[PDB]
Amino acid sequence: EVQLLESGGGVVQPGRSLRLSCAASGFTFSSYGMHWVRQAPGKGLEWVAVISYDGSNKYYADSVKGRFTISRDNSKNTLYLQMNSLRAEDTAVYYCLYGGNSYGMDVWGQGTMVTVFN
Amino acid sequence: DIVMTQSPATLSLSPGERATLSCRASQSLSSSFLAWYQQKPGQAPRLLIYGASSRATGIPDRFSGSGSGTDFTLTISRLEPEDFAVYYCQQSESALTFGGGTKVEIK
Amino acid sequence: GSHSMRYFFTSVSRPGRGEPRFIAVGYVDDTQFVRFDSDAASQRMEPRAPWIEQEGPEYWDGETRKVKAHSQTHRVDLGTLRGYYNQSEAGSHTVQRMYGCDVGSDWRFLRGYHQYAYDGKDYIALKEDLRSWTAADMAAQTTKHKWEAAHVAEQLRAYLEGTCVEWLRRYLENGKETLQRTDAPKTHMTHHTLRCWALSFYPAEITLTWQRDGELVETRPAGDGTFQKWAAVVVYTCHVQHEGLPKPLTLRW
Amino acid sequence: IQRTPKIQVYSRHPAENGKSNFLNCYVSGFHPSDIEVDLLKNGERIEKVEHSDLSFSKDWSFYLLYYTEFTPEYACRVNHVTLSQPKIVKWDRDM
Amino acid sequence: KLVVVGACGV
Ligand SMILES: *CCC(=O)N1CCN(c2nc(OC[C@@H]3CCCN3C)nc3c(F)c(-c4nc(N)cc(C)c4C(F)(F)F)c(Cl)cc23)[C@@H](C)C1
Repeated sequence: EVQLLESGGGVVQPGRSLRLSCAASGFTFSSYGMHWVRQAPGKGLEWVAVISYDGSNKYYADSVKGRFTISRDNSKNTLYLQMNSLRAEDTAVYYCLYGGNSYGMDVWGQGTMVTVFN
Repeated sequence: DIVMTQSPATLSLSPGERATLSCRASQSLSSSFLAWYQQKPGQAPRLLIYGASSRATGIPDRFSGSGSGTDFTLTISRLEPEDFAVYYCQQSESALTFGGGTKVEIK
Repeated sequence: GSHSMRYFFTSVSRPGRGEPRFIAVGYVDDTQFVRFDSDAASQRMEPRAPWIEQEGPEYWDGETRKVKAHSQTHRVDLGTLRGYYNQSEAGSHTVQRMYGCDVGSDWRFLRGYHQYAYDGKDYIALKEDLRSWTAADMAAQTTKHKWEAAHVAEQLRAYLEGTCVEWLRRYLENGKETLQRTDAPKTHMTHHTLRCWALSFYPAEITLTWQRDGELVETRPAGDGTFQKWAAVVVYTCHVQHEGLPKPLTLRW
Repeated sequence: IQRTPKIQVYSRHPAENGKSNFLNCYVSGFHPSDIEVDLLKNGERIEKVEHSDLSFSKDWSFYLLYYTEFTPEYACRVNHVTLSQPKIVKWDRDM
Repeated sequence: KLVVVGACGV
């Protein structure tokens, strides 16, 4: 059974870093590139980050550029997102996605909430 | 940068009525990289169409996708009570870009 | 023997007939294995070898993404180069780009190429050190300065050293039956002027010579993965030297 | 920068009467990329021409291979900017 | 495989 499970979400004050970890089970994690996609409460889906299958090529959105770092570790089958200098704009539900292909295989994580306030 | 604009913002159709949604890309797109997702209010998005014309596994026959180049359309032939959700269009040719999302609601 | 992977990209500006046409080709040794044509219906990277079809659909997805990025870059490049040269918008102009890598018999990195040409003349060439550029005309100075500001030489060097070599090794291992093959040139003589023919050999590298007491045509593809060539002299032995020949062959009438 | 293409007409296998074979016209070393290459039998063009896809050599000049099914006059007609008049090269068994 | 970064030209 294919499955993506994300942990590390919670309430965070502004200006502080948070780490999200997505573990994949049931499919060959080492062959495919993975995305981090966030959705603000009541707002449309927004793409945050993408990483290749080596981890050599990583790209981030214009809004989150310079503060987000995506990473992957194929030994433990994990995909990490490190968010730095979190602001009030960064509150959203985050999903780890194995999608954006042409053969029609997509897996969506449960999605963890990241809320920013004091 | 690729920009996808979705129309209409909202749809108000009674059950059983035709539904047509449009997604326009800023630049010419390979037809194999467009997808159409359906998100319920309380769940994660679910892939309906991949490749702009091919339905995924376990998708009802009423969903269909068409178009090429810049403009694409998603058609629901007969709306069902479970078909009322928010529909997004996604491109994967360069990075990823979801549309604004068209929410269909009963009149 | 040394094996090389190359990629050739051609972008031709069409004045009013539509967007500029873009063609990409990938070669391993003398065998093509991919192809992208802008006017093809699929608009995807297409396999042109039996072995490369083994790759999964994610490989084709990545290849299509990269080749469409190249197409967009060349489409912008035609306009920016016409602006650099102050050329009229009426004429059609061609832009070519070739890059790739070589591996020796030990399958380690040996050489790397990156070259950009405008209207059939050299424009910007990565040097053999793989850390500097070679620029000829005045617009090439601006292109070199922009590229150096972008730090693209380091990225290209890293690609050519690691990824090109690793994937060339993978392709050769997958295509051991075809790519790692030498065919002895079938040689025979025709008298009319003597014409010495070498037919159905691989790779395209051959040397035909004519000696008296000790014309030519460029090697043409036969179409089935082998090549032909002949050398004629008007009146004496024809000597044929090939990689697949343990010793060169000599033919006399 | 204009370059006159070089044309070679040949069979894939040594031509023999009443045998299936492939007639190929190879055009090499021309600029610009556009060119018209038609294989014609008895002066009539063959509609089933399939050509190899575009490439080029180190000196930035292109080449193409136009090949068809046939059974051993055939010739190859090439039209280009440098050529004032279309150039026909007649296929022959010897060379 | 084709190059990802560095394809940017002129
Ligand atoms: C200099 C070379 C060049 O022309 N480019 C442009 C295309 N490209 C690229 N660029 C981005 O950046 C996204 C930009 C920046 C923030 C705003 N946004 C519009 N992202 C790229 C990608 F995400 C990918 C990519 N895409 C998908 N769907 C999956 C995967 C695995 C990738 C990737 F391989 F990169 F990891 C690609 Cl292929 C290219 C992207 C570069 C080629 C640079």
